[PDB]
Formats: sequence, structure tokens, C-alpha cells
Amino acid sequence: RTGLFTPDMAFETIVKKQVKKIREPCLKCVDMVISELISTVRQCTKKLQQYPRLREEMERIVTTHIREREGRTKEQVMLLIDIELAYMNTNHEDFIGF
Amino acid sequence: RTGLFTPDMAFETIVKKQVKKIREPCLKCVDMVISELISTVRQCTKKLQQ
Amino acid sequence: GDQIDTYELSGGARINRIFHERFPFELVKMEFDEKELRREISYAIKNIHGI
Repeated sequence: RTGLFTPDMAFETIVKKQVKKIREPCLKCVDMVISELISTVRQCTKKLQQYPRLREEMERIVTTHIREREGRTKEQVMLLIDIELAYMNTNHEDFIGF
Repeated sequence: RTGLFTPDMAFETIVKKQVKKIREPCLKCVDMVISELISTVRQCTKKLQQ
Repeated sequence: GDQIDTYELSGGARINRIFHERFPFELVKMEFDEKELRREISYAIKNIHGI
């Protein structure tokens, strides 16, 4: 067809292409925060020096826990982007009417 | 979905809906013309032949 | 596709979009008494300071 009005699938295709790029910095930010937390736990364990075998165990246990929560945090981060691709809401603060 | 741009079927389906109304008078015109052709053939046969 | 209900009714998923733009109406029925908000702010400040 010759077309009479501007199509709407072009806007959705372009937006979806730009939206797919955000996955990288979010998965960087998660690793950065994990590293900082492990640092602060290692600072907090400096006060147990008079007890060997208890500074090791407490480091191991809190570190293992913090590491294991990474998978679930990343899964949620990915899902929140999939949610952004699934539906294009144009009734927000946008060029309405234009 | 959400209404960003005016769709093209809002035009196409209203036009297609109004165009379908034209079938009736077009077939009335054909009936009228067949009426006249039958009339004239009757005039010619009445006038000439006994 | 073609063959849409141009005259009769909204149907199918055009009702769902009404839900998506009627939910804002449910979000504004949640009324509250202002003087209860001020009462709870006050008791929150007092309980947060403590001694």
C-alpha cells in the first residue's frame, strides 16, 4: 500500500533495539556492589584477631552467602528489562499530540 | 496496544463499508434499461406486423 | 487483520486496555484522613528520637 499515515511498528522496532543495550551496565553494577560488600566484610572481621579459626569461619560463611545471592539478583535484573520490552506505553510523559 | 499514530484501517474499513451500499442502484439501472429495450421491441413489432 | 466491528462494540483486548486505564481510578479511591496522617507523623518523630 502507498500508506496514508506514519506507521507505529517503526517506533517500536527502533525503541526495542536501543532498549536491548542496557543489559551490560546493570550486570557491571551488580559485580561492583558485590566486590564492595566483600571488602566491608573483610574490614569488619579485623576485630576477631584473638580467636583464630573463628575469623576464618565467619569470613567464609558471610562471603559464601553474599556470593550465592548474586544469581538471584541478576535474574531479577534481567527480568526487569524483559518487562520493558514487552509493552510500549505511550500514555506516559511523552510528546502527546506533538 | 496504545494509540500513537492514526491507523490506516480506520480509513479503509469505513470506505469499504460505504462502497458496499452502491450495489443496489446499479442493478436498478440495469432493470430500467431492460424495461426500455422491451418497450421498443414491442413498438417495432406492433407497428410493422399483422 | 481486516473484518473489524466498525459499528457495534469494543471487543476482545480493547476491553483490557480499559483495565490498564481504569486501574488509575482504583489507585485514587485510597482515601485517608489527614488528621490521622499528622497524628502518626507526630508519634513517629517522638518514637524515633527516643530518650
